[PDB]
Amino acid sequence: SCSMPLGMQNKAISDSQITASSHLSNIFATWSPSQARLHLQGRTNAWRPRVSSAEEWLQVDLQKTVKVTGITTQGVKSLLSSMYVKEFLVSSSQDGRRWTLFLQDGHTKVFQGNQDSSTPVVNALDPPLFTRYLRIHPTSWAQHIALRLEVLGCEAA
Repeated sequence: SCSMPLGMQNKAISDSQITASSHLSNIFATWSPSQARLHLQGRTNAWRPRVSSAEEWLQVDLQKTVKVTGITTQGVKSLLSSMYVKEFLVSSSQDGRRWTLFLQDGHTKVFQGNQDSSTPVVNALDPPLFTRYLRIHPTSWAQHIALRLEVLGCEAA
């Protein structure tokens, strides 16, 4: 049903394929883009931008055209409790330079994301994307932006 994980949880998507607008890093911690993997545990187990604004994004380069049918999101809990993205936008690209915002009924689609730190939330993409690159744009969050992600889809051919 073209809904299988594309490699965030299982590392078929390598660390170098995951980038972001910024990430939170200092002399203690590193919430790197490549930590944005569904169900990841261990230290600093999510992507966090350096500051939480509505201009941040997490990018995945799938390295080939894929039929992308869904996106799964999760937050994270740290010492300062629960952080999660409540709402987000999606954009996509074939070349990584020109980006197309995902729409519903001709208007920007706001996806409803998480309401806690650990439960995964699956969002279908209808119409599906035939694309190489994806960006997640947080627009509402609890405490701070933090994300663990899976991308769902299949090889079109």
